Amino acid sequence: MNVDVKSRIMDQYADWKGVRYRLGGSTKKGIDCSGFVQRTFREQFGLELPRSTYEQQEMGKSVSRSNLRTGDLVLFRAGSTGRHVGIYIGNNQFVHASTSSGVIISSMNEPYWKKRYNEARRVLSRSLE
Repeated sequence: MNVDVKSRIMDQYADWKGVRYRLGGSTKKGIDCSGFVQRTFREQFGLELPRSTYEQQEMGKSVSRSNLRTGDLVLFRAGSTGRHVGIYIGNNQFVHASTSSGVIISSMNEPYWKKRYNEARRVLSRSLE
């Protein structure tokens, strides 16, 4: 019955399943990558996330394939926004807002995202008091 990270991420996603991609104007009529990750953490985990990816990436320190965290923020090389971000849920799969299809769960095994994956950054503090 523990407050599981992936559980809460999917729990939040259950509300935004099918929403289209819109930069900045975060709502059920459209939401972007930074908008979606913002929403997820702000109302589920209660984390203070900003509005743009360039700000998001500086909220957490970077890691490699070995140090990936559940709920980690993975940055992708996307010319449309410069920096795209997705919520790493496990192995290579992550939930985010895709430009066309909308908010979905993609995989780093897919050639497009495999070359897109630049680095990962944990905005969640693993240590607690």
